[PDB]
Amino acid sequence: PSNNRYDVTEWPAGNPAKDIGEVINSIIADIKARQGAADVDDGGKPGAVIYLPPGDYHLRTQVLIDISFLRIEGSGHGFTSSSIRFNVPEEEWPDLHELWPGGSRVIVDLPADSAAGAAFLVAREGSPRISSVEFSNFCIDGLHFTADGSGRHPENTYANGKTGIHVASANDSFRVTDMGFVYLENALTIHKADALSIHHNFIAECGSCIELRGWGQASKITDNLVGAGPRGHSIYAENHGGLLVTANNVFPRGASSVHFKGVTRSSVTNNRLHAFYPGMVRLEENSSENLVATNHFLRDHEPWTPFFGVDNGLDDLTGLLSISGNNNSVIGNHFSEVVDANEIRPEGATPVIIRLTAGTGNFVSTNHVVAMDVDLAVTAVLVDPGSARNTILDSGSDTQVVADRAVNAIRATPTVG
Amino acid sequence: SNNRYDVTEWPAGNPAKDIGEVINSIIADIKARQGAADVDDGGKPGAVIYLPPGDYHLRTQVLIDISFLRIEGSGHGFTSSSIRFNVPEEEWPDLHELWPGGSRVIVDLPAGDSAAGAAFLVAREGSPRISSVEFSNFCIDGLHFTADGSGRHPENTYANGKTGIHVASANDSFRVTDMGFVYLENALTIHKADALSIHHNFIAECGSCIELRGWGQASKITDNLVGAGPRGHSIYAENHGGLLVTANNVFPRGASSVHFKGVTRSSVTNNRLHAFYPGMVRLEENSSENLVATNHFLRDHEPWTPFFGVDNGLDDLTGLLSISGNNNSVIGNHFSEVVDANEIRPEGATPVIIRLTAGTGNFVSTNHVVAMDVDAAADLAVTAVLVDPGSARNTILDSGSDTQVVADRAVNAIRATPTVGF
Amino acid sequence: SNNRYDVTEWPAGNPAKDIGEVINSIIADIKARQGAADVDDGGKPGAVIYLPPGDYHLRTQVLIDISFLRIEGSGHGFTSSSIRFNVPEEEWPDLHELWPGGSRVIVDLPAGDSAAGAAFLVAREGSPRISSVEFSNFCIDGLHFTADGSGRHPENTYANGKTGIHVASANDSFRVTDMGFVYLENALTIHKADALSIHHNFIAECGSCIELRGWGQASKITDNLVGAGPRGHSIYAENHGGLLVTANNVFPRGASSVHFKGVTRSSVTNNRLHAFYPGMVRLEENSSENLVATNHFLRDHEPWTPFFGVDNGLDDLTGLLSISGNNNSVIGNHFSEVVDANEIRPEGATPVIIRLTAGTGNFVSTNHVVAMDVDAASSDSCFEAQVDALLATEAADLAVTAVLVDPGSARNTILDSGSDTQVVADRAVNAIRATPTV
Ligand SMILES: OC[C@H]1O[C@@](CO)(OC[C@@]2(O[C@H]3O[C@H](CO)[C@@H](O)[C@H](O)[C@H]3O)O[C@H](CO)[C@@H](O)[C@@H]2O)[C@@H](O)[C@@H]1O
Ligand SMILES: OC[C@H]1O[C@@](CO)(OC[C@@]2(O[C@H]3O[C@H](CO)[C@@H](O)[C@H](O)[C@H]3O)O[C@H](CO)[C@@H](O)[C@@H]2O)[C@@H](O)[C@@H]1O
Repeated sequence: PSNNRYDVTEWPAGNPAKDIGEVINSIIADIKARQGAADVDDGGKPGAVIYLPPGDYHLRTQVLIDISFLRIEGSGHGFTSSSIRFNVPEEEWPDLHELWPGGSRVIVDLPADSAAGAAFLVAREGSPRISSVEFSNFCIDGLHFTADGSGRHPENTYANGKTGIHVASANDSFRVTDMGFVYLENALTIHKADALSIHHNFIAECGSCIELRGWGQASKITDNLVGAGPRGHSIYAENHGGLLVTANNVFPRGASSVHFKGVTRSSVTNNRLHAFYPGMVRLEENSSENLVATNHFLRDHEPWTPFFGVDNGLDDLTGLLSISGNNNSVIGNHFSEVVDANEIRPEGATPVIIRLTAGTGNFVSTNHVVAMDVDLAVTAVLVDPGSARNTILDSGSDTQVVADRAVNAIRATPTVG
Repeated sequence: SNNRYDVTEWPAGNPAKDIGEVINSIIADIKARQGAADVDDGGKPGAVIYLPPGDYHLRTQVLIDISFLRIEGSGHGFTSSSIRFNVPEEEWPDLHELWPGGSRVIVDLPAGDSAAGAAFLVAREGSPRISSVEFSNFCIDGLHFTADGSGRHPENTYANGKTGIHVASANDSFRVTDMGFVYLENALTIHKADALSIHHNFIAECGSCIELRGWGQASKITDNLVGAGPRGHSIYAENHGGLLVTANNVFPRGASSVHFKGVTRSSVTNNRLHAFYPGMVRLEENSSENLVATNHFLRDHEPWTPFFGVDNGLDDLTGLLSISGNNNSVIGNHFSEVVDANEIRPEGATPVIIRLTAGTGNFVSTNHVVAMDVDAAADLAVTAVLVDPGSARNTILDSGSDTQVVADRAVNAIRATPTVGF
Repeated sequence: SNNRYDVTEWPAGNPAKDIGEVINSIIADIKARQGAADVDDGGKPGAVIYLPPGDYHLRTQVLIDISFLRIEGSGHGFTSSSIRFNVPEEEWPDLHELWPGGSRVIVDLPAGDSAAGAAFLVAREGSPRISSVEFSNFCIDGLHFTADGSGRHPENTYANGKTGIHVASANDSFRVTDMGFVYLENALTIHKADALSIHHNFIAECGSCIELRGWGQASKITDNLVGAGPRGHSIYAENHGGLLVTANNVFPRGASSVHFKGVTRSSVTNNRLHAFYPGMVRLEENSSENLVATNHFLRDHEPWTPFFGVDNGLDDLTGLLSISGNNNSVIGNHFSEVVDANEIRPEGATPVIIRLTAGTGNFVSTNHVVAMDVDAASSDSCFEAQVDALLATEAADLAVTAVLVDPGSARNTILDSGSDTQVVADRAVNAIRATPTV
């Protein structure tokens, strides 16, 4: 209509229960037909808002977003643990108060070019960059995980070829806020982001949660609750500059909590990070001039039977924080390492907390390491020979810092005696 | 029908007189329509209930026992009823307004059995955990405080037996966002919470503001404006693991700013904390392996006459930060201690900033203490860190001079902040 | 009636042509209906005014003088008008779009006091303080910048005398959330603010972005994306106590990222700050007992041709962080100083990172300074130039002064924030520990 406000349950001839994808695409075509002129009375393409009331909507056609200033909004993030439910014996399901996620719920009924499996694809090349698209307070549900030859129960594989939101083109000032994502192989994949905000979402039981790909700048990932799968990323970024990752509560069971490849001049600060495996925070492939500060790291063991034996393939020598790059700053972090001598790998090894594998000029200061066998000896800081000219202060006793003293500046944490 | 309701458009009841009845009636309708749990891969998606801006009396407790219910308004609606109730009554007619507003739920319940005085009770037993209930951008107002047997003027007691939102049952993925709470004995009490987010609320002039009880995991309390009363909690958690408390601006006048009982592996980081009393951040009953980092602490004196002599009963030896527990990390905090030296209790005591009362392996590093003597500004001698004999094997670095760090050097690792000069 | 209004469903006027008249008409309706302050424990609950997505010209200033008014939209609607106005004009017809969108308020007011040029003016005297006004998820667009005799092209001056939101009176519990501001000389100016939250906004290509004026207490500026102009402020506060500034991503090209005058007992913590000039964080005029912690600072050279020679007037001896006041705490920050040695001013100077110009008892600990001699050249293409320079870590070392303590400042403590040669300070009167070196 003329005021650019649409409701998927009030779309003529549309059935969002059967195919909300088709309904939303039809609405987008309606907006474009009405907003053809870019420069009439200092305006002309203001965009629109599409509302999803709470409900169960099947999406059978991918939505293509190629207009700036489109807002898609609902009235509920709608999360429930499909992982827990699919591991309750089927005979006990009738007594459960509910089974499925809810809220403003988009069920992704697409086949498994991973962009083709995305419920929402945002794509538009040329100039200017597509700008200020907003996704807010709805639920995207991939419904089931499926057999992938890995031997585990189908619903525990984290594999289905489905993506919640995939942004393929260079973008500016995008927002993803208050969402729920559940049971998607990839929740949110955003290429070439500038000044993006991913804020206050619930992104859990997805193979990978947040991936920022290609390159980007001046973006932020804040105040999210995030839990991924053992082959996937919780928070991943590549070739980003000026990224701020803060105030997230990241829980298991991603391969990692935060994974950077070629990320520079960024900050991973004040997050609560919980993993069941090593390699929680990975700065790789010349990830340089980053601040990693005041994070709470907990690494312990998977308590839940269905995922006992499942891990990310990495041993305890990896480090909880691993750095390959120059001139980083690792300051004021807390590391709690809770492992059984029996489950340490390789057998007889001493776990590593912070590992510098390559690069120069890294400043590691004022980090507290707490290790328990449920104390347990750990290496607080391991500087490999291929990393040098680092500065390591008050981040472990002399024994806990493994490093060439001739080419690294080391001040051991004073000991009790 | 499309699961969206407006409390002013529901044909049963009157939200001005009893919005409780209206919302309960709406919830009954949702349940009547959403009876089947597995139809076409769904069946119980929940609903949204909208409160337009307005004054709504609640006389019946709302019982929320369904997942995916959102209750939303269009205004947090805060104004200081504390200030207004202390303005002389003859001046009230000249004030532009008296009461809070926005999408306002007036809690007209009798006092509690704490949960019986709750405007919103979230309770459901069995399985699975009730999940993804959302409260957004409305106002809950307990209207008046009343006599508590002692003592001061009724409107300054912080007592009425009323709760804004009480969550009794184990819950997952709940959200409380953009709310206003005012004049409630308890604003928000959530038991047995997993992956909860309490985000960007205004929770003030309530006896206690945020209480996380029983136990919980992986939750967060972020970006809130919080002010409590002198016998209550600003932020309280018990038996939580993996709690993140960050970016809050906590102002007076709670008994404390953050109080943990048996909280482990959690983070109280990057908050601004202002109190009028000692005992601002309390880690108690084996609160262990927590990070307390880069907070700004200010302790000064109550300036406002109606509360001038009212306090939390704790003396200046208590500490602004008190820790009873193991293996915590206290890093990069600023402490401003602003007191009248003549009013320090006990008489002749040197005030304490960080106190370790019990536990081992606490790491305290790179904290700045600034202390001043001001009448209710000269530099004031303080004990930056006090380690009691019952706490040992701690590491204290660059958090005070040798005189400022009171601790047994034989069983703790102490590095005094370097002195000026050569 | 139910206190909910939609600007496109109002009987009088035309929000396309003058939304200000429409909104003022709505406010008069609210007041007419809400005249009594104490009827059944209520009576003035306020209202909500909704702006669907659309282009709305504002020709009459909106005056908000009631508590509990919410003005909300359905899109922050930002696009870079700066990029567009530096694309050759003959190419504009071929661009997918030109203007900002979302729920868009176009400020068509003449230049102001500056309050007269505000699209929204919040003002009320008497008691109590106006309270709990909310602005949410709409766009305020000042359309054009104009010539001001500064040499620059008119659209690059950052001058138009327009303000998005101006709050003139003492206020309590205000919120500004999810907004988009673009092409305004001043985005958001709030006087005398108590318990204010400015949260999750996009405030960019404005001369100044956030200014907290007069005085204030217990406020917070959190989770914003902010970019100002070379004569203006990104985040500014004066005579505030207990301000929390955190989780902001501040990018160029403000004169500064954070500027305090007489601000005390406040926290500037966990922000990402990127500037093209010195003087990124300024604590001035007895700014005391503040925590400046775990921020990521980047200072480098403007790479975009339209602004390549434009700057904030300050030289490299200024400092990235400058402090005039007592008893502050500077802990755990990262500083990247990424400049061309030939472009340092004055010629042959050693750049200063942290400068203590006056005051006593400042505690500076555990700060990492990384300094590189790089030549970022420039390019006509904005986002290309911007991303390439952020990712370019290929360089030789650059000598810097990590901490400079002027003679006017003393009794400070400087720990692990630089080697001895990097800390220029009187050792007799300050406590200095050099970062260990090899
Ligand atoms: O490990 C987190 C990972 O597992 C999922 C289910 O696949 O959540 C499980 C869950 O329970 C674990 O945590 C609680 C600790 O409170 C413990 O009692 C239980 O034994 C664990 O399995 O994890 C969260 C808390 O992190 C709980 O709410 C949930 O029941 C999945 O959602 C998540 O990605
Ligand atoms: O002290 C906080 C506590 O008191 C209440 C009223 O019960 O608010 C009072 C208030 O005023 C104090 O701070 C102002 C501004 O610095 C000062 O001028 C006044 O003398 C003080 O009493 O506190 C907030 C700021 O913390 C002000 O907005 C407010 O007027 C209550 O709301 C709060 O929980």
